[PDB]
Amino acid sequence: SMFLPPPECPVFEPSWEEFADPFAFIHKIRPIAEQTGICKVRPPPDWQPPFACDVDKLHFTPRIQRLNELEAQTRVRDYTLRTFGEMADAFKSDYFNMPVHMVPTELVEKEFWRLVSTIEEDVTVEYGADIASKEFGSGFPVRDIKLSPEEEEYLDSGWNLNNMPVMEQSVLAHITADICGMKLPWLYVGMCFSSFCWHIEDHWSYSINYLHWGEPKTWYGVPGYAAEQLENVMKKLAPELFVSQPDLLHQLVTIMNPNTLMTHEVPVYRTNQCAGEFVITFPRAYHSGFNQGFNFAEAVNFCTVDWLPLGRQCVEHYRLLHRYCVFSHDEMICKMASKADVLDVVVASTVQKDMAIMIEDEKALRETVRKLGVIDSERMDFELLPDDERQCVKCKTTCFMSAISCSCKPGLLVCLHHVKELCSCPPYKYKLRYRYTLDDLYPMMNALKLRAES
Ligand SMILES: O=C(O)CCC(=O)C(=O)O
Ligand SMILES: [Cl-]
Ligand SMILES: [Mn+2]
Ligand SMILES: [Mn+2]
Ligand SMILES: [Zn+2]
Ligand SMILES: [Zn+2]
Repeated sequence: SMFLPPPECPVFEPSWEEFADPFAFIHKIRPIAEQTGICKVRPPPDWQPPFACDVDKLHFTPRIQRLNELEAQTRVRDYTLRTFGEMADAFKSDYFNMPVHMVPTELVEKEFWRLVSTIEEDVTVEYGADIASKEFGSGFPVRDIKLSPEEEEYLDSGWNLNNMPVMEQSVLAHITADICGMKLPWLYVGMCFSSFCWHIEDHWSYSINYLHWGEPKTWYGVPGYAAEQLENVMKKLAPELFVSQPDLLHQLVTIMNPNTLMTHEVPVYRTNQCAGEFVITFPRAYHSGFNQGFNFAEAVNFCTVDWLPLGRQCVEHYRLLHRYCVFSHDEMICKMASKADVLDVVVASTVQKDMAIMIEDEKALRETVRKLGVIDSERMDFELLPDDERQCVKCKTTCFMSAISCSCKPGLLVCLHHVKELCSCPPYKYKLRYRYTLDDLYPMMNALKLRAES
């Protein structure tokens, strides 16, 4: 009783051949891994990217964490890496009255779930989480500073997490819009019991996480197909987390015992990620976890061709929930269309198919608003507007293909789903603002078809 650990997620040990191309590998394991939501990847024994940094010159300000199950937390003192490490080690050491490596991982796990469910315990810990900036950079080698041959071997690795976003098979690469929180790696400096709440990635993207060094990171993961089951379980136990939020910076998340999910028949898997190992999370796979002790991880989001239809589904889901978008998915698609001649041919083929759905949906939406009595129209370069100047008044979606405006409310827009929500003026006063005519769009899709050689 007390805590029954979830079954282990899949662990892959790819050969050097398999390991050579990360996207090929990820596509290969997908049938297995997408059934468990997370998986662990052990690189070949000699793939050993060198880590080097000065523990005295790296500063950061950590977040304070209270450890209470089902208590709301928002998704997003000064330490050096050395002084944080000293604090971390002493904390774990004093907690168990043992040397830190003698503490069994199964005991830290059992104790984590005891302490978050116990009202009387008020343990607080600290956790570093921040973007790769000049003040705090990637743990992988980056070009600049004269680099050693060893570092140069790893500069262009696909598994070097600085590269993987721009690998011409990450559709996020071609996005020119500002999506910094989603394109640059994040760094995580952990201590014993520091934790990450249950969540899925923005736009239901993949994530991939590398533990550079230190004590393990414990994970729990749920497959994408069970995302709404989990949400329903959580909505019942903690409805406060499901209230509408004023922006992206107000997402509410929480710690929740995997055994609670398992009791409600939600499939849950676990793993201990050790130093030198990767964890990969799949689209819409809920995950949470905690650190076993002082450690240092680096993670980044990415999007494959397999993801494109899910990305479209996600934005639709965001619309129904009135949730803010990080970028416009249609804008991403058209940007790639506009670059069809330089796209990978399998990418071009997959983009072409998403675009065909986009165009057919847009056609139907425009016919519907025309029948509502919107007649006047004018082309508009949506991509030049800051995001906050092109969100639907009603559902907060980032507009790109089209929107409705009225001179009555200067600057406001609704998407074509919410024509009735703009104002009280009759529709003949409205304008359809559109990025492309349907006649502009079909040749763009054609360029993709030619590139894909279809
Ligand atoms: O390691 C953490 O604290 C966050 C991990 C995570 O959510 C990811 O890498 O997708
Ligand atoms: Cl507690
Ligand atoms: Mn994550
Ligand atoms: Mn509605
Ligand atoms: Zn809308
Ligand atoms: Zn009006």
